[PDB]
Amino acid sequence: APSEEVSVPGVLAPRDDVRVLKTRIAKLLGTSPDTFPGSQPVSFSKKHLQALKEKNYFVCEKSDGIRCLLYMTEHPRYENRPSVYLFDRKMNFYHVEKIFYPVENDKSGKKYHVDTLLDGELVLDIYPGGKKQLRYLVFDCLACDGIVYMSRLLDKRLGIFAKSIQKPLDEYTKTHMRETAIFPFLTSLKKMELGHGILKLFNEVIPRLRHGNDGLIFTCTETPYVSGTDQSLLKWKPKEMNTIDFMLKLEFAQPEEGDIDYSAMPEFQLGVWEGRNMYSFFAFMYVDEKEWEKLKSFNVPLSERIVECYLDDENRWRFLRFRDDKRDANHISTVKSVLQSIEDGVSKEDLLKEMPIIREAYYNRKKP
Amino acid sequence: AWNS
Repeated sequence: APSEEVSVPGVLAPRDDVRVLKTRIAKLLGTSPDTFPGSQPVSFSKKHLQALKEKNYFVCEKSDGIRCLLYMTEHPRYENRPSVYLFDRKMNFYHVEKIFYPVENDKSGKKYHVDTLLDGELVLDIYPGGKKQLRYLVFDCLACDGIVYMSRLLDKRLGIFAKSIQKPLDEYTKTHMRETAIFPFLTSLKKMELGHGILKLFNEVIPRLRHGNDGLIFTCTETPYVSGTDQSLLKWKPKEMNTIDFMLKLEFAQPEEGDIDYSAMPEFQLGVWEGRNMYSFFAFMYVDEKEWEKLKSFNVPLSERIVECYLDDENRWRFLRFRDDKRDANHISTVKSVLQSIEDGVSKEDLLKEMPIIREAYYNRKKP
Repeated sequence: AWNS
């Protein structure tokens, strides 16, 4: 019976704290306090294949987890108290107690970072023995130690973070084992390849990951950091990632004579939630005999329940897992949106075929 | 037993 992660380590901060934080960040970056300063990517379409040939790009595995900005500052209440806050795109602030970030070449160990805004993702790695480890992967930096690098390019944005934050953290980590083992998570820089290193991610990086994955991310290294939707930031996903939740109904045809043989394969009808109580027939869920005997091996009710399905390479929906939590299937709007996402976007093949050209075009515009 |  297939069914079903990571969560923010901190605890929700009080309103009179998050308002002060919002104001402080707003004054630092020069944006609206309630407006999320982070960036959001766009769907990778065909027109981007040309884009990768006209600009320098960085590609990295798009891990699945919680995207949230990290903020090193002083506690809103107490005057001098080093504090770290994680906040998502919905502006929900979480105070991460029990964590610090060493300053470069700090003999005393009392120095701490302020006005430091990092852009990263929260993932959950699986180590040998089933032992889990929460991790924070940094892929950008909006501000560091009081300086706003949003006007700068990616190499400098990651460079300053590498020098003033990551390196002292590693230096501290390699000497202090037990101290590091108390951290709510391990902060590390995300492994990134060149825009044409796609293949390397497919055959080496991704299959050796310790956490989940859904597609790739292309980050332009020739563009400044942009709050909100970024045209240079591209999110690519193969067809199998676009999953839709349907209502499953097993239709056993009425036999010519005798009682219905349920051992025989029925029609797996998938329905979409339209109204509030009204569903509508959408498509069929393809199941072969091995998979059918597999379904009867669960010995659970199959009909009348939510299921998660994906489009295979043959453009037919296959069973993935049950959705015991979902009250209703995906609304017709969501279904339409996903169908549009599948209709658009570049295939893995047509994306790979363009790599040798992107590589040479990159080495061609290269600075001597 | 549904629409469409």
